[PDB]
Amino acid sequence: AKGKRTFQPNNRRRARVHGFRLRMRTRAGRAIVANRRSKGRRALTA
Amino acid sequence: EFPSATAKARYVRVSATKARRVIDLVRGKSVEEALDILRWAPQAASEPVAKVIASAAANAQNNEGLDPSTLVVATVYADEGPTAKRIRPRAQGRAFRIRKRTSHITVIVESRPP
Amino acid sequence: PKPTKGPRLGGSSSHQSALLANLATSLFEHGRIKTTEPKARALRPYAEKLITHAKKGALHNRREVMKKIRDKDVVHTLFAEIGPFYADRNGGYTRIIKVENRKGDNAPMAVIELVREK
Amino acid sequence: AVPKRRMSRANTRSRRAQWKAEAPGLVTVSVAGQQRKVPRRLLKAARLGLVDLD
RNA sequence: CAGACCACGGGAUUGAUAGACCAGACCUGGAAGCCUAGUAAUAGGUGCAGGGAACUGGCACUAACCGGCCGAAAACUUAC
RNA sequence: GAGUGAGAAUGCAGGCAUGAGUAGCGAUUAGGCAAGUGAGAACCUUGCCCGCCGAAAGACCAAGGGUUCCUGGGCCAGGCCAGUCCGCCCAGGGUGAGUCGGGACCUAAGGCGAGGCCGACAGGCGUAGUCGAUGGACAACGGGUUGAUAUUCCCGUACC
RNA sequence: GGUGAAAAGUACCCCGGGAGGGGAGUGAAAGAGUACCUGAAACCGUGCGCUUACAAUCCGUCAGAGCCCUCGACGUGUCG
Ligand SMILES: [Mg+2]
Ligand SMILES: [Mg+2]
Ligand SMILES: [Mg+2]
Ligand SMILES: [Mg+2]
Ligand SMILES: [Mg+2]
Ligand SMILES: [Mg+2]
Ligand SMILES: [Mg+2]
Ligand SMILES: [Mg+2]
Ligand SMILES: [Mg+2]
Ligand SMILES: [Mg+2]
Ligand SMILES: [Mg+2]
Ligand SMILES: [Mg+2]
Ligand SMILES: [Mg+2]
Ligand SMILES: [Mg+2]
Ligand SMILES: [Mg+2]
Ligand SMILES: [Mg+2]
Ligand SMILES: [Mg+2]
Ligand SMILES: [Mg+2]
Ligand SMILES: [Mg+2]
Ligand SMILES: [Mg+2]
Ligand SMILES: [Mg+2]
Ligand SMILES: [Mg+2]
Ligand SMILES: [Mg+2]
Ligand SMILES: [Mg+2]
Ligand SMILES: [Mg+2]
Ligand SMILES: [Mg+2]
Ligand SMILES: [Mg+2]
Ligand SMILES: [Mg+2]
Ligand SMILES: [Mg+2]
Ligand SMILES: [Mg+2]
Ligand SMILES: [Mg+2]
Ligand SMILES: [Mg+2]
Ligand SMILES: [Mg+2]
Ligand SMILES: [Mg+2]
Ligand SMILES: [Mg+2]
Ligand SMILES: [Mg+2]
Ligand SMILES: [Mg+2]
Ligand SMILES: [Mg+2]
Ligand SMILES: [Mg+2]
Ligand SMILES: [Mg+2]
Ligand SMILES: [Mg+2]
Ligand SMILES: [Mg+2]
Ligand SMILES: [Mg+2]
Ligand SMILES: [Mg+2]
Ligand SMILES: [Mg+2]
Ligand SMILES: [Mg+2]
Repeated sequence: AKGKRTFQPNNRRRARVHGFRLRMRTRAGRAIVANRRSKGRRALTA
Repeated sequence: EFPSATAKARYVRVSATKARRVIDLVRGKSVEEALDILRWAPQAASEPVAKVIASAAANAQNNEGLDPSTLVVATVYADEGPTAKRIRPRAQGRAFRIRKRTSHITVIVESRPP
Repeated sequence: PKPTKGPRLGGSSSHQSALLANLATSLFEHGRIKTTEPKARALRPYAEKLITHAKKGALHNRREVMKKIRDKDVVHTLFAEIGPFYADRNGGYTRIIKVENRKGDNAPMAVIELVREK
Repeated sequence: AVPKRRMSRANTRSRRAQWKAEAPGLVTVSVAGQQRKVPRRLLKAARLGLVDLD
């Protein structure tokens, strides 16, 4: 009777895996942020 | 020809084919007979159509100024109206469509001789 | 009296029994109730046999009706008013009259009352 | 099973025809000195004032 | 006791069609209250008791109504 | 001079039929009556019954949600029916801490990591450090109050 | 995406709980009513005309009785 779906929300973990600071510390993340800014997203990152 | 009065009810939240099923009961009858038939008929679509008939009678009361008792429901019909579309979710991720249908009931009554 | 022939009235056998008991309690309390037509047709004989118990005055009959009804104010009013009221009527204490259909499910409605002529 | 062919207008209208209603048979009663029409089923209940003649 | 609905069959006050009521057949098995015996659980009496649906017969007490809708005819020819 | 001609590409979009007024209307609890409200009530309000849960189908939280909470109003859409009702729509209101749960205290796994070493470059690891609770340290209890908060407000008595 | 030139966006009255309409007004127009230029087809009705319930129909085509409408003529109903 297992019915556990894949998405389990957690605000802190979502921040520490997808957040602004983690996107910035690396190089591909800064690329992603610049790309999203150029596209026009109102939300660059989690 | 005979003097006539009209009444229209649009965007009534009743399927056209479910309005016609009680419209077919009262076509070509005296207004009072039609109102009685609708008042004792056990289908909900009677509530709109009855009102429409009564409305038409009042017009002949108040705009043609003609005799209440000579009125006959000469023409009555139900046109389709706009349909809203909704979704009912079904088994295994299917999503089926639902139509919320409407109607326009039109009545013309005439003041025929006795 | 004779059982229900088809499926029992309240959805099961035990619900029909309690349903009848509540309907009879309300009928004896108010003297007139409005319910659905099949419920009224089932309540007529069941209520009339309780009235027959109340017509004949013994502790044994009072015990039978308390067995079936479970409301002591209604038992008192049975044996104090309704039993004596029908001392000269031989059966047929009730009256079912059909009334206008319901609106939500278009259920055929009816009214049961107690006869007040003799 | 599933319909093999789309069904024709004659055959559609043939059994859409059976989905009709019948008008109740009315009789006359006198309440408050004025005449009204009610089903013969509700005749008594109108005669002792338990149906609401609007 | 006819039946998915419909149909079918019976009755509808000039009436026993169904319910109630009274009685019977039947089923269970000896009600409650009282009295009594025994410390008691319990047993005996009152007493084939009490309860009770379908079956039968009585009985208009209750409903079958101060009711609506349908529904009846060209003629012609020859023989007679 | 051509974005120049459609009936087929299990073609693309939109609108609409057929099935069809058909299946279904989402558990294993079950509702009834009297009264009220209202244009309208099986479903709303009140009473009296009946029933179901009761190591829960009760009480309180974390995570997650985000105003759904309270009051007044509403009834077009939503509610698998109707709705006067609603977790729905609208407006206003509502969350009060020295002691509760965190930070200003401490660290674990781990993360990042001054200088650093390694690596053609991009980078990889990492020292000192500095973060990081799911743990350690650290002082408040009973009663009352609002339509909506309560070891928070108030009352009584405390502690750091 | 498109009311109209301009909101002049339907005062007031009537039926309806409202929604919707009917008069009255605005307008060149309301076959422009804030569901709004034009408003095709699919699809859905209503009214009338002819036909259809002994009949095996790729649903047409060719021949064709009867009925209905219309245009001429003579006339006054029958040809063309
Ligand atoms: Mg599994
Ligand atoms: Mg009605
Ligand atoms: Mg799913
Ligand atoms: Mg689908
Ligand atoms: Mg049985
Ligand atoms: Mg069965
Ligand atoms: Mg059922
Ligand atoms: Mg049981
Ligand atoms: Mg018969
Ligand atoms: Mg007997
Ligand atoms: Mg005994
Ligand atoms: Mg008998
Ligand atoms: Mg006739
Ligand atoms: Mg003939
Ligand atoms: Mg092209
Ligand atoms: Mg095409
Ligand atoms: Mg195609
Ligand atoms: Mg498509
Ligand atoms: Mg369809
Ligand atoms: Mg089918
Ligand atoms: Mg079926
Ligand atoms: Mg079904
Ligand atoms: Mg449900
Ligand atoms: Mg009520
Ligand atoms: Mg229990
Ligand atoms: Mg327990
Ligand atoms: Mg709980
Ligand atoms: Mg609320
Ligand atoms: Mg609504
Ligand atoms: Mg709804
Ligand atoms: Mg409210
Ligand atoms: Mg609310
Ligand atoms: Mg302090
Ligand atoms: Mg470390
Ligand atoms: Mg460095
Ligand atoms: Mg490192
Ligand atoms: Mg820290
Ligand atoms: Mg902790
Ligand atoms: Mg609270
Ligand atoms: Mg407190
Ligand atoms: Mg003008
Ligand atoms: Mg124009
Ligand atoms: Mg449009
Ligand atoms: Mg247009
Ligand atoms: Mg033929
Ligand atoms: Mg052949």
